[PDB]
Amino acid sequence: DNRHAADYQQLRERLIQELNLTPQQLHEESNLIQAGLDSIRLMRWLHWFRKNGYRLTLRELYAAPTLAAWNQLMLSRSPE
Repeated sequence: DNRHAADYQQLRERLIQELNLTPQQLHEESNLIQAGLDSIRLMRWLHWFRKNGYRLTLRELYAAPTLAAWNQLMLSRSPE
Protein backbone atom coordinates (compact mmCIF):
# COMPACT_ATOMS: atom_id res chain seq x y z
CA ASP A 1 0.00 0.00 0.00
CA ASN A 2 1.63 3.27 -1.13
CA ARG A 3 0.31 6.84 -0.93
CA HIS A 4 3.15 9.13 0.34
CA ALA A 5 4.75 5.76 0.81
CA ALA A 6 4.95 5.80 -3.05
CA ASP A 7 8.64 6.72 -2.33
CA TYR A 8 9.00 3.04 -1.33
CA GLN A 9 7.69 2.12 -4.73
CA GLN A 10 10.95 3.42 -6.23
CA LEU A 11 12.85 1.40 -3.61
CA ARG A 12 10.93 -1.56 -4.85
CA GLU A 13 11.05 -0.71 -8.50
CA ARG A 14 14.78 -0.86 -8.11
CA LEU A 15 14.49 -3.90 -5.75
CA ILE A 16 13.07 -5.97 -8.64
CA GLN A 17 16.20 -5.58 -10.77
CA GLU A 18 18.42 -5.42 -7.67
CA LEU A 19 18.33 -9.22 -7.20
CA ASN A 20 16.88 -9.67 -10.71
CA LEU A 21 13.56 -10.90 -9.48
CA THR A 22 10.56 -11.87 -11.47
CA PRO A 23 7.29 -9.81 -10.81
CA GLN A 24 5.75 -13.12 -9.65
CA GLN A 25 8.65 -13.29 -7.23
CA LEU A 26 8.35 -9.69 -6.19
CA HIS A 27 5.01 -8.58 -4.98
CA GLU A 28 4.63 -7.04 -1.52
CA GLU A 29 3.93 -10.36 0.28
CA SER A 30 6.98 -11.99 -1.29
CA ASN A 31 9.72 -12.86 1.19
CA LEU A 32 12.93 -10.97 0.64
CA ILE A 33 15.26 -13.32 2.53
CA GLN A 34 13.49 -16.04 0.53
CA ALA A 35 14.50 -14.20 -2.64
CA GLY A 36 18.06 -13.98 -1.38
CA LEU A 37 18.27 -10.33 -0.44
CA ASP A 38 21.76 -10.06 0.96
CA SER A 39 22.48 -7.98 3.95
CA ILE A 40 24.31 -5.31 2.02
CA ARG A 41 21.06 -4.68 0.17
CA LEU A 42 19.37 -4.80 3.55
CA MET A 43 21.80 -2.23 4.92
CA ARG A 44 21.76 -0.15 1.77
CA TRP A 45 18.03 0.26 1.97
CA LEU A 46 18.13 1.57 5.55
CA HIS A 47 19.60 4.84 4.25
CA TRP A 48 16.99 4.96 1.53
CA PHE A 49 14.18 4.85 4.12
CA ARG A 50 15.67 7.40 6.45
CA LYS A 51 16.16 9.55 3.25
CA ASN A 52 12.63 11.00 3.57
CA GLY A 53 12.64 10.59 7.25
CA TYR A 54 10.87 7.22 7.01
CA ARG A 55 10.86 5.38 10.22
CA LEU A 56 12.22 1.94 10.65
CA THR A 57 15.07 -0.09 11.87
CA LEU A 58 16.73 -2.86 9.87
CA ARG A 59 16.13 -5.35 12.72
CA GLU A 60 12.47 -5.20 11.59
CA LEU A 61 13.29 -5.95 8.01
CA TYR A 62 14.99 -9.16 9.10
CA ALA A 63 12.14 -9.98 11.51
CA ALA A 64 9.55 -9.71 8.82
CA PRO A 65 11.32 -9.96 5.51
CA THR A 66 8.67 -8.96 3.07
CA LEU A 67 8.35 -5.80 1.08
CA ALA A 68 4.99 -5.23 2.75
CA ALA A 69 6.62 -5.07 6.17
CA TRP A 70 9.31 -2.55 5.17
CA ASN A 71 6.60 -0.61 3.40
CA GLN A 72 3.95 -0.72 6.12
CA LEU A 73 6.56 0.28 8.68
CA MET A 74 6.17 3.70 7.01
CA LEU A 75 2.32 3.88 7.12
CA SER A 76 2.00 2.21 10.53
CA ARG A 77 4.08 4.91 12.19
CA SER A 78 2.36 7.78 10.50
CA PRO A 79 -0.61 7.49 8.12
CA GLU A 80 0.62 8.64 4.76
